[PDB]
Amino acid sequence: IQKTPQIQVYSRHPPENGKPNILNCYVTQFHPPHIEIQMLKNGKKIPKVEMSDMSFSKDWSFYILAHTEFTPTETDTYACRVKHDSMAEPKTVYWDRDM
Amino acid sequence: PHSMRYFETAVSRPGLEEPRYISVGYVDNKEFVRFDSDAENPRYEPRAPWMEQEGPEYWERETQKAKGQEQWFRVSLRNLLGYYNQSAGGSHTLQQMSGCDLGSDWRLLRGYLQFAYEGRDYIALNEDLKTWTAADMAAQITRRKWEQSGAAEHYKAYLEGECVEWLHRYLKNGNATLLRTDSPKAHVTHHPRSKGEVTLRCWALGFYPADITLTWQLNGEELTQDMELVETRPAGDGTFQKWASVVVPLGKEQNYTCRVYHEGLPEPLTLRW
Amino acid sequence: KALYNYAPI
Repeated sequence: IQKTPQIQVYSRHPPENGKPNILNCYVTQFHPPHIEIQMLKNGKKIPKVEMSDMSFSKDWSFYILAHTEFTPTETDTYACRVKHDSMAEPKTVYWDRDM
Repeated sequence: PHSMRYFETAVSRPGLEEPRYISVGYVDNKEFVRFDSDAENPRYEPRAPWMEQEGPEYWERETQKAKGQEQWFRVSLRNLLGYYNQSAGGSHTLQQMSGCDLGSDWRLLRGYLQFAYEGRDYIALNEDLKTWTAADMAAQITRRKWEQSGAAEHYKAYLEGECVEWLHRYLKNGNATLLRTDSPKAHVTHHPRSKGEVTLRCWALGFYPADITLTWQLNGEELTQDMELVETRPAGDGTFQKWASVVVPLGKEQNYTCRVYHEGLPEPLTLRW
Repeated sequence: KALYNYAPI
């Protein structure tokens, strides 16, 4: 009875090392609406992450947009880790700047 | 062309006491009000600047409608447990979508009123606003009950009356905010690759509303099979982003063109590397 | 304008 979440991690503006930006973790297509979304810098949980309010699409499925301030570098990896009943394990997806 | 929607939800959870009820209203697909039972002083709150025009008498009434719906969902959730012979100790969801569609003549184009349980279609009002559609054997009890009560006439009245009339009122009140469409700004990026191949990624940025189509062409005809794309995604600022890519022989890249179809555009965009 | 429902499910 559960739909499994689709995830995209991407910045708001074109990424540029050293210049401040925002990082989005856009989680869609899930059910039930209870979920845990974390955003990570180099493996560690990013402390102050913003979370849009529970919304659902016309197909009945739920989506959420999570975002945080960040300044990308050549070397620091960012990632989004989602935890949800449709998944035995949490899913991590890493930020690719070319996507 | 215009619309209004209220997207209502109630969820129960194991052990807890009362379901959580959230309602969200949309005009032309943008959020404009919200109610949430978890809040400290549960109320319908404005959710765009243009709605702050509305006085106290408006919020009070809308707020009591929400509390009423909360109670409606509460009972419904309970009955549904029974209908599906679900025991205690699980999590359940009941959702509703309702509203109306107007053509550019501002006349009622279509009414909507549908319900889902556990994210699956449960019952819906047909387009005629007179007859009901319900697949599940468990839903038939509701559909018979509703067929014999004139539930459809009640909902028909709302959708043809207040929905329309009040959407009218809202549209006048927020002309400067809700008449906009941001056009996409597009560009093609180059990603070298294995086997004398490259990836051509066609970007579209800062556009609203979200619907958009990106197509690649090999000097004429489209490329449906070989293409890669992402689901359209919010930028966080109210605009949207999408790309689409294809794999291409190095050097032989200029005979690929990317086309961007967005509303709000004078004509489709055409770009290469 | 919020809808109000008729009979419960």
